This record gives sequence, C-alpha cells and structure tokens, in this order.
Amino acid sequence: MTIDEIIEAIEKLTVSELAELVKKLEDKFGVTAAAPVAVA
Amino acid sequence: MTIDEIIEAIEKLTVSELAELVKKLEDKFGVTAAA
Amino acid sequence: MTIDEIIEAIEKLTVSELAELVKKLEDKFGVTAAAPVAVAAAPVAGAAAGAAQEEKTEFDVVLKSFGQNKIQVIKVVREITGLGLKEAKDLVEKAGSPDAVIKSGVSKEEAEEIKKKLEEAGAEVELK
Amino acid sequence: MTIDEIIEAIEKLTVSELAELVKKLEDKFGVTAAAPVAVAAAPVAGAAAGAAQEEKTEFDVVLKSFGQNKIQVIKVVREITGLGLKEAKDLVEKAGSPDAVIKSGVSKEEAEEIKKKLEEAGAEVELK
Repeated sequence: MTIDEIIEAIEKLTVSELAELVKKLEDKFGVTAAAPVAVA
Repeated sequence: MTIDEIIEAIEKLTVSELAELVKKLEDKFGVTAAA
Repeated sequence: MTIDEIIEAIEKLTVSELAELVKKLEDKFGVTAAAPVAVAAAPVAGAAAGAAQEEKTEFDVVLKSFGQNKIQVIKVVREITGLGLKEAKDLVEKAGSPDAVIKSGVSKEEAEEIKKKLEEAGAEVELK
Repeated sequence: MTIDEIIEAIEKLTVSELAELVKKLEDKFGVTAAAPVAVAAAPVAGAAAGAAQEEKTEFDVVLKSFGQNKIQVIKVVREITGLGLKEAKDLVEKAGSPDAVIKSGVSKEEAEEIKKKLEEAGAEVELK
C-alpha cells in the first residue's frame, strides 16, 4: 500500500533527516512547543 | 462540538487519570512505547 | 524518497491513510520512537479532515434547536456520542450555534440516520 | 466524564473527529502537552479508518494489473500519490496483490476518478 511505501521511506531516513521532516511539517502547520497563550 | 466537549473532559483529568486514560487506550489497541 | 517527497506524499494522504500510517508506525517503532511523526502528522490529518467537510467527502450533524423536548434531545445525543449529562447538555445547549455539531466526518447516509433520530426526539437538525 | 466514559466517547469518534480533536489539542496546548493524547488516539483513528473501509463508507483503489505500460502506470501512481519513483514502481509491481492499494479512505466518486486515471494508463483496478 502507499502508506507502506512512505513508512519504508521514513524508516530509511537518518534521525536528523526525520528531524527535518518533522521540522518542515511543524513549521507548515504552525505547531508550537507550548500552549501559545496561557491555559493557566 | 462533541470533540470540544471531549477535550474539555480530558483537560480536567489531573495528570494521573490522563496517564490512566492513555495507558488504557494504548492497552486496548496494542501498547507500544517500546516495539 | 526525499524529505520533501515524503512530505508531499504525506500531504496527499487521506485522513484515514494518515491515521493508519501513524498507527503502523507506533506498531512498528513503538509509541515513543513513533511519537515524533504522530504529533507532526496530526495537524496534517486535521487539516484534511477539515478539507473533507469543506468539500463533501464527509458531513456533520448540526443541532439547530432542542425545542420543547430538550431532555430527550440530550438523551439521544449521549446514545450517539458517548458523552455525559454535563457535556451532552453543554453541547445540546449550543443548539442554533455553529459549535452545535453533534457529529462530523461522516458520510451523507449516517448524516440522516443520526439527523432523523435527533428529530425523533423533536429537534432541529441541519446537515453540512 | 469518567475515564472509561471518555474512552467510550473517544471510540465513537470518526477518523476525522479524532484528527480534528488531536490537532485542536496541539494548537491549544502545544505538541509537548498534547503528545500523549496524540499517540493514544492514533490507533483509535487507525481502527476507525479500517472500520470505515470495511463498511463501504470510504473506499480504496486496488491495482489488479499494471497493464501493457507499467511505466505509464507508475507515472500516474506517482501523480496520485506523490510517492517517489522507486516506491511508486515498488507499489505498482504489486498489482494483483491485495496490498497493491494505491489510495484509500476516499469517497466513492473520488475512488472512481482515481480508478479511471489508472485505467487510462492501462491498469486494471478494483474498488472496495
């Protein structure tokens, strides 16, 4: 299946590249470490 | 919406209980963490 | 593939495909090692879920009014979602509002199967 | 709601509801704090994904044969999926296999639309 092709492509990535993957994905969906505003 | 309604519930579970809910969910569908 | 192509591919995934991809990762690598992709893909899945509604690949069931019968409209909602009084009630009390969605990411069949039932408890139910 | 109440409630959500919930949790509480629910919900949504498929709500496009021009079929597959060249070739050469699924979690007309595109490349494809 397609997802398996992707899972196989992810498995082959070095840890730093996976970190690049995550970075690009997170930068794009404006995800942040920590609640943007106080959930106090 | 219902998910909001579900988020509000999870949002007030004390750190434990959430840890609980988590493990319960992970056990039901194949608890990984390490695999 | 290249990082970029894994991203493009991922971004072309169905919400269901995404869910299964991450699940498979947690199965394969363990939840800890796979969590990175889990959290990074979620916004991608959510975006898509939101695109499906936006189009018509999926529909939601929005409460437009509980009417004379509110205790039942609620009774039903809980049978449908698994919520609780307070929750189910807080939601039901949003009738007429956009938030008042009682279900989403559903085909236009259940849309009616649930809508009807919600009307069966005397309630205003609009689909989207 | 009790933890079980919540787990029950969660196991009734659709793949998209789970998608949108986790996303919302990430945007509001950050990925750090949201990560636990993210990796706990994934398998739930993966199960939902399957359920959907297995219930003709959401369909898939399986390659029965890559036809007379395997290359043309790989080109299309790559267009549909964003999959790299070797992974696209890998997947296409599975034509006939049950897991030669090109896409899934998609609507019916969309499943047809994809099917048609693969057929135009000379492939034999089935929907499920």
